[PDB]
Amino acid sequence: RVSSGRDLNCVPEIADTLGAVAKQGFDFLCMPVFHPRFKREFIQEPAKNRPGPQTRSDLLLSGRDWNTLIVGKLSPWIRPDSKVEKIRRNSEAAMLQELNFGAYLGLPAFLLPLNQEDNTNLARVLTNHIHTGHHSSMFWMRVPLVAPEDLRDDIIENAPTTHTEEYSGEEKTWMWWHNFRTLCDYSKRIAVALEIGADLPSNHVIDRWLGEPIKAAILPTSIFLTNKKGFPVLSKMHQRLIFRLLKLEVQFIITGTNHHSEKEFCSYLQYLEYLSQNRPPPNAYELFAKGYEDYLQSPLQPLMDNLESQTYEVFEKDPIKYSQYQQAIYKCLLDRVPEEEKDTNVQVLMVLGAGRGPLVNASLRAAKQADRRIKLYAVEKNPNAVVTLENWQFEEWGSQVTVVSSDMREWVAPEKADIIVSELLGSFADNELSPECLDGAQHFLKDDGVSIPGEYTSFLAPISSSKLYNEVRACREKDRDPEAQFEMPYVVRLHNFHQLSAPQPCFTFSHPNRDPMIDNNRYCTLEFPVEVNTVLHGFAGYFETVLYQDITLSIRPETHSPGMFSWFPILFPIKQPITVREGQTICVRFWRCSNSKKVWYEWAVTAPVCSAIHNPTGRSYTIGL
Amino acid sequence: RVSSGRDLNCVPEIADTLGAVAKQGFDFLCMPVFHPRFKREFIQEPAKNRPGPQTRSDLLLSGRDWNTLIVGKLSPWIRPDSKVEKIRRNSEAAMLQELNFGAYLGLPAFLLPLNQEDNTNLARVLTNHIHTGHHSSMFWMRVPLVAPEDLRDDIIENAPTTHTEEYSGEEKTWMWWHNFRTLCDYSKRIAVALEIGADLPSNHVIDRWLGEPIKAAILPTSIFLTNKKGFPVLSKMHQRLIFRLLKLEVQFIITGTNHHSEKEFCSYLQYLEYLSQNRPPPNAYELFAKGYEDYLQSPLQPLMDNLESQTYEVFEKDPIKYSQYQQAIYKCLLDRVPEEEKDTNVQVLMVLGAGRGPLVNASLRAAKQADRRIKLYAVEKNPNAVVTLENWQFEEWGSQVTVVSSDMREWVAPEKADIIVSELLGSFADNELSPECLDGAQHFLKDDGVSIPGEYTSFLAPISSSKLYNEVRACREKDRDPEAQFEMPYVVRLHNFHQLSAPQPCFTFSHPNRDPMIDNNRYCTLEFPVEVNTVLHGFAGYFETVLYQDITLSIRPETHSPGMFSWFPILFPIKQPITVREGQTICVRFWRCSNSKKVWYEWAVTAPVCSAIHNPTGRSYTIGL
Amino acid sequence: RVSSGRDLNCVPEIADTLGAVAKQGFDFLCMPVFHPRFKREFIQEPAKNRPGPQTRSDLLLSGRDWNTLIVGKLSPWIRPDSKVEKIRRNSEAAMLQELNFGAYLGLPAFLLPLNQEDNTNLARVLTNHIHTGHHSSMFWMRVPLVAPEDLRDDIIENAPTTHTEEYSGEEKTWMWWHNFRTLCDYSKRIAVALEIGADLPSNHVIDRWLGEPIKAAILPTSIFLTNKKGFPVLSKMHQRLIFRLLKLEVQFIITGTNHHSEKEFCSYLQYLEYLSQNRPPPNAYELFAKGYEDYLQSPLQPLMDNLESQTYEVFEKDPIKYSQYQQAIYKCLLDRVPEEEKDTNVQVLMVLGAGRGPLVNASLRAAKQADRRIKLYAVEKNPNAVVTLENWQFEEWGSQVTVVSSDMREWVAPEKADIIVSELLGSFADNELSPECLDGAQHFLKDDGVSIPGEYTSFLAPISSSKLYNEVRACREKDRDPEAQFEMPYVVRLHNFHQLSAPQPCFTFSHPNRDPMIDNNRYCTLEFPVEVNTVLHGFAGYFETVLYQDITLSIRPETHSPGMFSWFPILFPIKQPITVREGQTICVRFWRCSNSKKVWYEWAVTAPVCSAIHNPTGRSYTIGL
Amino acid sequence: SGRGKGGK
Amino acid sequence: SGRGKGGK
Amino acid sequence: SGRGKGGK
Ligand SMILES: Nc1ncnc2c1ncn2[C@@H]1O/C(=C/[C@@H](N)CC[C@H](N)C(=O)O)[C@@H](O)[C@H]1O
Ligand SMILES: Nc1ncnc2c1ncn2[C@@H]1O/C(=C/[C@@H](N)CC[C@H](N)C(=O)O)[C@@H](O)[C@H]1O
Ligand SMILES: Nc1ncnc2c1ncn2[C@@H]1O/C(=C/[C@@H](N)CC[C@H](N)C(=O)O)[C@@H](O)[C@H]1O
Repeated sequence: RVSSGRDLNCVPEIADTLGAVAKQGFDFLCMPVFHPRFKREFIQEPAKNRPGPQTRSDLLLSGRDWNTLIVGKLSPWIRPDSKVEKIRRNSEAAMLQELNFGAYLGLPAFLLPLNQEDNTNLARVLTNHIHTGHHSSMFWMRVPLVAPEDLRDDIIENAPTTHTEEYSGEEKTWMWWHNFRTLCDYSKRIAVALEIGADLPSNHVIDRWLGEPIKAAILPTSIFLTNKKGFPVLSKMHQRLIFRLLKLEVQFIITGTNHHSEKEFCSYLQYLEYLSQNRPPPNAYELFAKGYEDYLQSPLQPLMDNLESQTYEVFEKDPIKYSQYQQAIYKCLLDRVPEEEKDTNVQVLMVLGAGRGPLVNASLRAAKQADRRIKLYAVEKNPNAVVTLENWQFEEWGSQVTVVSSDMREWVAPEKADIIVSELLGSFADNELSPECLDGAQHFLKDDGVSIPGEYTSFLAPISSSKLYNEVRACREKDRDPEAQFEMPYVVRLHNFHQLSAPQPCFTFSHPNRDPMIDNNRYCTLEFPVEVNTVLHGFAGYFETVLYQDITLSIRPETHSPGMFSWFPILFPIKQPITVREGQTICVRFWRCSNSKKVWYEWAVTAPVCSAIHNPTGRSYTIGL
Repeated sequence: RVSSGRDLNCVPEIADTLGAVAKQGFDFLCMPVFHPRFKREFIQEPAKNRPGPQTRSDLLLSGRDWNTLIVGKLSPWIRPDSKVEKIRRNSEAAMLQELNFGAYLGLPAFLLPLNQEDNTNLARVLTNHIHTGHHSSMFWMRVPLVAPEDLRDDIIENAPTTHTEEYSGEEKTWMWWHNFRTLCDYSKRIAVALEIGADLPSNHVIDRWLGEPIKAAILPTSIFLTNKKGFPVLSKMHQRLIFRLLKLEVQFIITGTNHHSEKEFCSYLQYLEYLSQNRPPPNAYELFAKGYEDYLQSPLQPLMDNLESQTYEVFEKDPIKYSQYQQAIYKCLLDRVPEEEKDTNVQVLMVLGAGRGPLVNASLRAAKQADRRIKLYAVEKNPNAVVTLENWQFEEWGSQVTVVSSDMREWVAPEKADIIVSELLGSFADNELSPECLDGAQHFLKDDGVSIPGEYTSFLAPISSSKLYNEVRACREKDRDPEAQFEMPYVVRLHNFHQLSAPQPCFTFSHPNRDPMIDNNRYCTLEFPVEVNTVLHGFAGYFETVLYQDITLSIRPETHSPGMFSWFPILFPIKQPITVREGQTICVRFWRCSNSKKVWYEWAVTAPVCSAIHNPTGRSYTIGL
Repeated sequence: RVSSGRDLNCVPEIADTLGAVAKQGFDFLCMPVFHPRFKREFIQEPAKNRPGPQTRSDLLLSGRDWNTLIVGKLSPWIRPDSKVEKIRRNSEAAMLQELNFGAYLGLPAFLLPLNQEDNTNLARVLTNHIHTGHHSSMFWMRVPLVAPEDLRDDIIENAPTTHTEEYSGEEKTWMWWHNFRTLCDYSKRIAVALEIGADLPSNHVIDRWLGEPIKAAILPTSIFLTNKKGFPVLSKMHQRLIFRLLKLEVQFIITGTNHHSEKEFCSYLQYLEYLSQNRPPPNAYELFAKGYEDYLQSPLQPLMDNLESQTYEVFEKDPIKYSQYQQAIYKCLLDRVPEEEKDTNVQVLMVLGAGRGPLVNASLRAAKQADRRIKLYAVEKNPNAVVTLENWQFEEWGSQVTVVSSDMREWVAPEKADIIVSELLGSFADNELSPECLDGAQHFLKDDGVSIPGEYTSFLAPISSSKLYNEVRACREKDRDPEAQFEMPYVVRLHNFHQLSAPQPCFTFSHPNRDPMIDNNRYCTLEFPVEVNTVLHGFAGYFETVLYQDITLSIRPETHSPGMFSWFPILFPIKQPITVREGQTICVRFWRCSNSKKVWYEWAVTAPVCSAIHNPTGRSYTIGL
Repeated sequence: SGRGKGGK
Repeated sequence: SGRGKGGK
Repeated sequence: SGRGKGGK
């Protein structure tokens, strides 16, 4: 279950070391490719002409072993940001030499430190190697949660440690990483190897790393506590951080010497396995969404496009959704037909957008449990789904169900309905065009008629995720605007991210709509208080719907319907990341626009800084009518 | 080993039929999605309002079964190219309906016939469905080797069959396919389902299909002969066609009824398995090149780039190449040192571009078997490979070998050489810049010195391959000229192709070069006689090299060194395909160009029609110096 | 000379008004297209059904008059950012109506106000009209230097005016403009109509508008003072602002009623003409650079490319440059040859990169005025210029001059030089590769030899210019990285810009170079103090050179050689604009990089925020060797 | 899943 | 293999 | 002029 590596700075014999490390149960070894003490000269004679091999041969291991079991480490003397010109020049040449050897060997990853504020020249040399040949290898930036200068023992008489809170100051190492990756222009081959110390910083320092591309977590043996039996364990707070890192599926790296001397070495790794086994089992939703974590998808458009058989099959796998619709229809039937009218009053029910028939079946189950009489119409514009419906109608339903192959906006209904039932909702509620569809169907609902759903509301929340920002960035396609990928929403199971403020309501629609000429166009301004230092990358979108009275469905995290997986959140990205300071307000503007052919969203950030208006006139994204 | 399907036009019960077909050993079923006799009306009342389900439900099979076991078939009444306007309109609507149902079901493939010359409207309707939604499904165009009109029995008194040879006329069905795919603009989702008849046409008709995207071969039961035991078998000529199709890894489709009534049905499929098992086993080269068939690769550039450890490891896996170099060095040493000078004469040998040391080892083995004394220098510009060489020098070679980390063009040699040994050859001989490298090294070779290789010659041959043309076409990348992919060579193990004329020599280089100021720039005109009707898509490139006297290496097909897999052929594509008629001449022009920074090739076809000059000034492709 | 318009909000008769305005001497009329009081309803009955024409006919003026003489004005009741939903909706519909009528009429410009902080919805409606049809028209955003709220009379008893300095607060209207144009994503069709008040704000508020696209300056009649004769005049401070605006070639707009009642109306416009006539006449440089103001150009590359005859002709038009070279050679000759050695000592002078011969002529004039003997070699790699040199040598120079058609890095000189003279300098000193060229020529200069120039230094200064940022932005080309235009320098006569900090030295080179193996690669960190609120868009580059001792050339603004126009500054842009607050430090990093084939620059901003490293590995820009 | 299509 | 790199 | 080429 847990992927773990050993970090060594001393490898006297490569084959013997790998064997010992594999026996201990580790999956990989982080090790120096050149002797860490073997300082090399490239410019001055006589040392520049040092003979013999500069390092160990590639012949010592198989190609498979170099490709899968070895993570390279940059030599500790390589200081590209040195104040000394000579060191800076020798370090640039040595860094390029070591990175080129790593690429020669086909190493899956290479470790580089971020151990001071200024790594400008280290970033420049790294960016230059990245734009030179084979683009497969990963660079893991070794950065601590807490800088060595901020965790030093208070033992220097004339230099006391700072006992005052420095909110932004304690977040310093994040700015080391941020500046480095900004310089290297968000290369996807550049990730974080987060190093954990004996004492954890405040939660705000830890949360600063949310949404960051963490590929590895470094655990020094010195951070481990000892139990009554003498075996290495971790503090409750450390365990809480391990659990968070396990959800990100990071590779753990064990560094330092055995400090539990009379208790063997694999014990550190045995403890990580224990924590991994002793974690909460995933729920129905989590087991369903496994594989979709941060996987960007195009939002379905069931109006403009005809959904495929398997899409309808995925919809139907959600037990919660339909049992909620059944409960809403059941209550509505009881409210509309008194017990005394039980055998004479036949309610006309229209399922508008029937798909393969689950809401038709939900309506019939609802009528049986309410002990009421119903007359059903199943309206569906997709002719492929109409095949399934017509086969169901002949084989099972009978005359009680009339299947209609039509767009609900065009259908000349032969009778008026008591109840119209539909499920035309997207992840942002109105994004599949439920308002336009139900507005066109409204004329065949009786004056006292009920629409299920009765109402829906979309919600937005600002988010931070450099991981998702880079994921959207990589969606640049040929023959379109090079920035179009930032002007369109994505359906995504948000995972490695930070929600920056509580979701706030954006747009509301009510059915039936009794505000003449309707006007489904909308304009909303939202002001989000932010209590953290962060970077804004986009807005998470959710929704809630009132099916009937107290019977609802929600994907809003705080009121999420339990076990309901029909909708993942939506993400509205922004083109350029926005720095937000603690105590600032994020002000976002969202518009719902249309013409007679298409509906689209436009959005902009106006505080703390303005962004461009995204998707003007639906230039990058539209929803077909 | 053999992937086979059953073709049926009668499926009374879908579940029962699939079971019977799977029991027989078939992997898939080609079947109608709508009843083949169920003609539908879309325009005129009352028939346009026909009730009930238009077809069978998607619920009859699992999603996995629809995705993997079912190939859809277009209804036989659908005639988009009919002379009758009403049929043409109903057919367009029915074709779109059936293709949309196939996509709804998630079918892996859908069969459409090419059974007449004019399929313009069928192509238009297909192109339109392709540019509408989900782009995964394959379209298999069912086209016969021999048109039904050309294989009809000679039984019509007033309409005799043509007993005269009509060279182009017998190739008619290829033009049906060619026009169709040209209309659909070479979509990669459009492939051939080649139908085989009782009597095979002339070889030229069969060869016309070389280089075509054949995904399936259709075998009617009526083409099978009967053996003494009463079991279905095939004629020797049919078997010869099955073997060719097996190399293309086509899926076989068994159509028609059981004609071997008292011998069961799976017997047809058992025979295909027999032929598949009883085929020639692949040689050392064929087993090595498995997976690389028609796989386009960038030609290696060992001068501009530093090759990776595994690249050198692949080079070293070729036993033939080095044993040839050893034989060439062995003979040279014997010719240069008489037996009487055996113990006094030490020959100075320089391995120029030593990589990880195989030619150094080949030189030492050669000196031992010749019973001669050698002094070796191993020159290598790649510092990563220099690590391997220096570790070999300390551990094994000793003082006899001097490892030099330098470019051979810059090295100030301390002594002159008797023999310079190098392997700087590409798939087109001089494409890795061996002439420029050995020209710069020439000054340190003694006046009577020998260069191994002594000479090399590139060869070109015109080829037809719509498969490869489409493969190059799909290499369009963002931020470059949209046609650059056609102006660069590819290293490719050519497989599904037709060589149109015998390879002819293009460029020759000799070492040492005794034509002052050298001039490695070249211009060659080649005239290729073509005896077939075809389509020109590019030129296959090969080479031959004289290592020493009669010791050679070759990748030219006719003189290919047996078991040598270090080089696959090179392919120079052309932007626009060129129609070539039997008896015409293909005239190609090739240039080898340079400046002090880069070397490149430029090429053009001038007969039967002119092409643009490809890669002018190295705008799409250059070889770094 | 001065282009001026009349602003009216009352036009009873269009033809009569235009005539009166033209008679007064105005070139255009800013006027309402719909009656400014004619509020229209689009949603509610009965007013939405108001009959008759909604405005005046397009037939009232010729197409030429609408295209050239009329600037449209948005109706004052149109409030797209109103707190009232109904006003917001009617305003969006009215704004779209009025903008569409302006485009229907073919108006050259349309005026829209920025009169409050929030214009989010006004920007959204404008962006939407811009992405709808004909893309020619200009939008002039009417924004005041000082907001009406900040210049109101101190006459409200319970609401006193703020008598405290609010540094950023007084710059508020710039942030109104900045946010608006950020929202509209820097459309080039969106410009500023800057409105000037009776009292000017502090210089920092005025300077905030430097580098902004100001197309018009609005002058209310109420800001004009009265002279002893009773005619309208302006304060000295107002005149100082008019002079600055005249250099930007803004169109002046006269708004308000005649306040100089007994002195006619054209008097306001007569005063602007007076100021325009009574301005400092342009110098030799300013007259030369006329037409090149903010015109981006590719920096010349005289090494990689052969300059054209007219390019050399432009070089030769600079009298200052060559008279400086002559003075430097004159002094050098006197320092090297004592008076007593006058007739025996012949100095060997080599002009390295001779072009068409001006430095050869400068050397001969220098030797005549020094009364010393010279032996000249004129070295030139461009064979076209060699034609001019060889014709000069035969006709005029004679045997005293030896013309050499060669690259100075390859030439086998037959004698060593006393002095090497060259002019291989770019706008950033070393950008034409003078260090690499003179390094290769160094071996033929005598041990005590002199190189003219002896030294050169490049300088950088941070700049603000939204005008130039948009100019670089519009340089996106097909078939290249969509952001490459930001990763390359431009030679540009910087005009509409703000220099944010004093130029600081970047890179220095000295000739002859006595630091073995030279290393022309460089890395510089510069920290620029910024005393203003601004936006960083790039770095201006300049240089200084020591020809010999005190004889220098400079384009650094503070030490600019008078009347020397051979070099305009260089501009290094940044991809994303950077907000800088007063008192912050701009930290920039610049690298000079190379391989044996090319030289390039890489640059990054690290404070107040990090930028990406620009041009890594020379991916967008290189200088050929 | 979750109302989305495409991706990889 | 066969003197090539890249592809897929 | 001023050491530049191209533009418009
Ligand atoms: N204007 C329309 N008229 C009829 N059906 C529509 C219309 N717009 C969308 N639909 C269909 O209604 C649909 C609804 C789906 N979002 C839900 C499907 C289904 N009721 C289920 O919950 O499993 C798709 O089947 C669409 O084809
Ligand atoms: N100008 C050059 N100087 C030195 N080595 C070079 C030069 N150009 C290419 N090479 C090297 O020579 C090489 C040759 C290869 N094509 C063959 C490698 C090796 N001899 C083998 O047969 O396994 C690569 O290792 C290159 O790095
Ligand atoms: N390596 C080189 N060898 C010889 N000429 C060169 C070289 N690099 C540049 N040049 C030439 O020297 C030149 C210099 C110009 N920048 C100045 C031209 C001329 N001296 C004038 O001031 O009017 C161009 O004519 C180039 O062709």
